[PDB]
Amino acid sequence: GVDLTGISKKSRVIRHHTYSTNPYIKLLIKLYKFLAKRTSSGFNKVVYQRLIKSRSNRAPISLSRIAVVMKRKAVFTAKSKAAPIAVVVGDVLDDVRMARIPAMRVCALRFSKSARQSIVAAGGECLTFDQLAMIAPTGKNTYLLRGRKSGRESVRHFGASGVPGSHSKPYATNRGKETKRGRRTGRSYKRKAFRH
Amino acid sequence: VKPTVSKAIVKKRTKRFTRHRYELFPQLSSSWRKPRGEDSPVRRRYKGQKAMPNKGYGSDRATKYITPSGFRNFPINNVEDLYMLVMQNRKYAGVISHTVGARKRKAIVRKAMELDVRLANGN
Amino acid sequence: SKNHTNHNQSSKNHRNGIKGPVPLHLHNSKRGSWLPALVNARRVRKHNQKAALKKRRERIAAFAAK
Amino acid sequence: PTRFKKCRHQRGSTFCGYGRVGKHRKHESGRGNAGGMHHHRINFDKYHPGYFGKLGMDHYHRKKNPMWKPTINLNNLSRLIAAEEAAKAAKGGTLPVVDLQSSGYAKLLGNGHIQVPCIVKARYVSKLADKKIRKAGGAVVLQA
Amino acid sequence: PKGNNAIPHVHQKKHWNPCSSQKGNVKVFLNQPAQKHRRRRLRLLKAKKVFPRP
Amino acid sequence: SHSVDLQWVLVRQNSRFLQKRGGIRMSNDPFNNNGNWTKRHCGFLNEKAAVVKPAKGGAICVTVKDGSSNNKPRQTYKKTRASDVSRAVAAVRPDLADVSFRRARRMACIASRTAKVAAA
Amino acid sequence: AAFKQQQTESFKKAVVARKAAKAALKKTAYLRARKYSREYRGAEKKLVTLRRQAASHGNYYLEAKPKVAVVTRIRGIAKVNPKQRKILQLLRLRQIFNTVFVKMNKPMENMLRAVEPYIAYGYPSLATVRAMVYKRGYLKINGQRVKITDNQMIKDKYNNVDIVCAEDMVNQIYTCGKHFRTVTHGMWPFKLAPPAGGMRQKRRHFVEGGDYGNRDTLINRFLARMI
RNA sequence: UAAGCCCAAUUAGUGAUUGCCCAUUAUUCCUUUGGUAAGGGCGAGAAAGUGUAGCCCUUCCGAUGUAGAUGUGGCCUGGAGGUUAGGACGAAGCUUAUGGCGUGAGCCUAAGAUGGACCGGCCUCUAGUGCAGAUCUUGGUUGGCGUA
RNA sequence: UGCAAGGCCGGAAAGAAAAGAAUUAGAGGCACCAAGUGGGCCUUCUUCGGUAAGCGGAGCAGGCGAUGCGGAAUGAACCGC
RNA sequence: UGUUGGCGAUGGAAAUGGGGUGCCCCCACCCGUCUUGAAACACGGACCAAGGAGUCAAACAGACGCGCAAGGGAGGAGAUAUGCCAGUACUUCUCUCGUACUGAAAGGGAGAUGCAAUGCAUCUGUGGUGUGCACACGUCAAAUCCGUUUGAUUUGCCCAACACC
Ligand SMILES: [K+]
Ligand SMILES: [K+]
Ligand SMILES: [Mg+2]
Ligand SMILES: [Mg+2]
Ligand SMILES: [Mg+2]
Ligand SMILES: [Mg+2]
Ligand SMILES: [Mg+2]
Ligand SMILES: [Mg+2]
Ligand SMILES: [Mg+2]
Ligand SMILES: [Mg+2]
Ligand SMILES: [Mg+2]
Ligand SMILES: [Mg+2]
Ligand SMILES: [Mg+2]
Ligand SMILES: [Mg+2]
Ligand SMILES: [Mg+2]
Ligand SMILES: [Mg+2]
Ligand code: NA
Ligand code: NA
Ligand code: NA
Ligand code: NA
Ligand code: NA
Ligand code: NA
Ligand code: NA
Repeated sequence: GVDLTGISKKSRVIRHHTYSTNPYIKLLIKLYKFLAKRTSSGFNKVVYQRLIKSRSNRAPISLSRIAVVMKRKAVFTAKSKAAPIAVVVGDVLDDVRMARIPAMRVCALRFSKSARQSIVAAGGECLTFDQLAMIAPTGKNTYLLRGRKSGRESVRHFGASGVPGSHSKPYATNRGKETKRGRRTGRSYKRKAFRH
Repeated sequence: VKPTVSKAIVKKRTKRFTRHRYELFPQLSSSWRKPRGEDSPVRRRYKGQKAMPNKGYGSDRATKYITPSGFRNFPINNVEDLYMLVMQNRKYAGVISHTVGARKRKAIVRKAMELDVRLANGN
Repeated sequence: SKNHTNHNQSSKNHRNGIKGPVPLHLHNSKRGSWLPALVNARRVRKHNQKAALKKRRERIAAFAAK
Repeated sequence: PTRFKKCRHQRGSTFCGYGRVGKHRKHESGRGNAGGMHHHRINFDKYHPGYFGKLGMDHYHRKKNPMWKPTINLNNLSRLIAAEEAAKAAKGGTLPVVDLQSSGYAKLLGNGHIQVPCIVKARYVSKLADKKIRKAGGAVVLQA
Repeated sequence: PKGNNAIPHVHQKKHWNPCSSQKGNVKVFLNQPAQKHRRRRLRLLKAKKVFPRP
Repeated sequence: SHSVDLQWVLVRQNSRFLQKRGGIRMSNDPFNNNGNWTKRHCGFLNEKAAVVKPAKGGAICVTVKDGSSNNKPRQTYKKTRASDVSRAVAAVRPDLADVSFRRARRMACIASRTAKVAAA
Repeated sequence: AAFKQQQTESFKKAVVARKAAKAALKKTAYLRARKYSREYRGAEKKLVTLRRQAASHGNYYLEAKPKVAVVTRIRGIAKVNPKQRKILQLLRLRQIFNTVFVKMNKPMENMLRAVEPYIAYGYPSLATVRAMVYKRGYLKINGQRVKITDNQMIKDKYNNVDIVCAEDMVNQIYTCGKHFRTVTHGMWPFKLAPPAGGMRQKRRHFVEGGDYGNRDTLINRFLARMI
């Protein structure tokens, strides 16, 4: 007997294989597992790790955010070097709040019809990951991007709404029903909006 | 045809795992059921009781599924089934299904003799 | 029908350990402190933000020009 | 599908995931939302603050059609213009015309930066929206 | 142990379900395609009868 | 447009050529030289293929899929010592040389044994 | 065939370099072993002369305090207090008849004093250290337990010009060198057999006629029946 | 003249070291199974691979458990969409000192000196889908007993 | 141009010596969803009530419950594991 | 990794594994249950066959699969292939959830930078700071088949995210 108390609490929960039913996703995973195994770059390892994730953990990104971060990188870059390739493991959606964008090369798993049209009209190219594996087999001169996760309604619902310092929404279908007692000082009390 | 040689087969255990106390009741079958009684002696692992199946009783993977003749069994139903066995001669033997009739059994046995494919229940 | 004991409680508390405190540089809010100093601190922070914006603009212009 | 349920995994285990000590019994806490003030008070008070009480005036015969009033923003105004007219648009000359009440909107709000000058016909407008569109180069015309 | 769920208002506390003691109060739509076919056939017949009037 | 990798992903689990009896997976494919259910030997979906078959008398016939007339099912396969057979196969598919060599030897031995039992 | 030719040329170039590295490591190990043997003999002789010089004049000689201890666990894993459990876990004695080397300073002596009914310990000798490294020495390579079989593994594991052979490890452990912690942390805990011939009483101190506690340099005979 | 009590030894004042008996413990060897796993490859043999009859080879560590949770190219039953097959030269059902395979749930062959018309495997879909006990329900039987 | 507060700029750095001068089968942090349980009992030390008790009430830790195996001839909890 | 004998010459053989029954030595309290505690002088328990217990609907939530995305999607109904076909193919208008919240209510309603103090001017743009993947530029170790790897760190921009404003 060996004393190994609390040794199962060190185990980590990882995924290691995909639950997706998409044959094209399986083909992409087949390519990038090989690349991550046989290549020394960290770009391939990160991309392979993100292809295995679930749909909820691959949030969509926006064309306006792509344009803004690319410009902020470009202001401090030599005038003779070429702009990088924006890479997102996810979907690229359009923005009606930004009308004119530069010419960029973007690679993604999926494009909206409007996003594709906007990019090509501005003068760029929409690439696929098998094309990227042939342009940049190691990922040199790329910009790896992620989409936004907070601001989702589920995240804003997480928590208990009636403890001090808590600003999460309750689960309720009638908006005018849960006000009053515990939410106004005129009633018994009001839960405190701040706590150290 | 002769089979490919392998290591000796060991067979950790030969006796079967039978249910607790099935010898006293005619209606109980002998197939294994896991005992879940709170006071069960078999479940509590007393010294003189019968054993329960584990993963430790598993058999060596080099010789798993190999029959005493040295082959492995592949079920066949007609003459055309032998043509996909004709190439893995020394690995697999064919087992004619129970419901194939005498008329077809004659043809299957003749063809297997011509092709040099071993039959586990031939003739 | 009413009994009280502290027998298993230490073991239960240490199963997932006693977690240590948060470092003092995190959650370092200033709400509820002395208002006269709080107001002056706010003014200084505003000036600092303006200065940071100006410094970045100067850096950009220098890089572009040379 | 019945073949994916937990009861198929539990054939042979007597208690079905409810225990030998505290069994599975009919209604061990009451029926429905009973006890929200006595023995379910912690649940109610910590997850649903504000369930009990009264607040405000009444309105005996509410009709929503007279209260209809949807809104749209300046940086969103480009959804209501076609692509060709948007390309043809330019401040100082001939501008496209947008009819909010025909597109399904009533009030124009002023969040953001306007991406194209135009003439907007709206039932309502806000101070900032009016000022911003006038500065951009368009105009807003009240309709009914 | 009711955690953080909504407060339910499902409204099903009258004898709507038909059982050995209750007639029920339900309405199903299993005759929807048959009735649609019947309506169309009637309209075609009526147009044929009143021809040439619209 | 639709590649062999995609097709293999599509048919790996159910096909009319996959025989799963007992716990063993074999292949009914007439263009398989082995019987194994793998992408290398699945000759009905590969772009190029070659299979060794027994012919009348003691002849050995090699059937070759060149890869140019695919999408024309009536022109997909045109017919044609063990070293000679292996050299014939290696023109189309180098990774099918050893199995074709062994298959030619086995076909010759089967023919000889059949002639023996015919004389007897 | 260009790729195959390049591969075989590179392999033919690599084999000879491996042979040369083996040849060099052998000579380095030989030289270090010879010098260590000379140092041990010189130290012993110097102590002998000093003791004789004091004894002739009628004074006394005080010896340098021991610097290294060897600790083994003699009780199993059952009914242990939380504090002593944690001390044994920190000392890496989680099974019965596990053995380690520790520094005999104040922070470690005050730890050994608190788990006394569970351990036996003492001061090892060169023969004991050598036997425990050569017979039952294993390393931590990629988190695995690997037996020591040549000097190349030692060199690769430690990556330090002061530790390239097994005699380096023995010297560091025996003399409490500057790399004592590195050498002992890079090893798996020693797993020994029960003592042939038996124990005395695991429930009493060695002074009372039992087994646990500090037994000075008499631990060597105890370990010689376990290694 | 202990086979009792209190001390003390290990073959006895002869000279280095351990009298001997018994564990689901320790050390070591073989096999299985799982990893927060670690490396290598791509005359019979090799599939770029979570899970199989595991793609192939090497290596290290753990393995009990009531209430409870989860996983399984894990087993079984009635029906539906497909695919591949069997049967008057004998289907389903039934019998067993009929063996073989699987840790197991179970699967498969043999014999019937049984039967006389239907039915198997694989991939999906579906449900009134697995029994030893509820003073369980219905039908049959039984010791007491050739007794009172 | 002293003290307080927030920043920018530049420098040093046995990155923690020597004096018994740590050690680690030593990856830190953050969330979401849900079960069973809510009759306990024994022992070592510490104890309050009670004449006492295989009695009632507590503090610290270890056990049984949920667990066999090797010993005390036998024993839930003792000794070893 | 070879060497020397026995049995085995095609049988009603020999051998090796299974299976069946008896015997010897050793081991071994009766199941299910509730209970702190059951082998219990604690309840249920003569035998066999067939039957026999987490299911259907509806509201909400979290995780996972799929389609589209600042939009998504009906439903009811119609039209004609259509007169085998309760299916499949097609559809204007509308409706609903979302893109904006807040107040008891009358009501109001969210960009940045610079200059000034319902102000004015520009519009390729993270409101700022701290900690922060990958990529780019330098530097230093270890190992090396000498081609490169495995590590560390400096600076630029920092994506997601968290803390303070
Ligand atoms: K068996
Ligand atoms: K209680
Ligand atoms: Mg938002
Ligand atoms: Mg029981
Ligand atoms: Mg009032
Ligand atoms: Mg509760
Ligand atoms: Mg709870
Ligand atoms: Mg009635
Ligand atoms: Mg003893
Ligand atoms: Mg277990
Ligand atoms: Mg259980
Ligand atoms: Mg049915
Ligand atoms: Mg029998
Ligand atoms: Mg049922
Ligand atoms: Mg209990
Ligand atoms: Mg909202
Ligand atoms: Na029990
Ligand atoms: Na309960
Ligand atoms: Na039954
Ligand atoms: Na409970
Ligand atoms: Na209870
Ligand atoms: Na019960
Ligand atoms: Na019992």
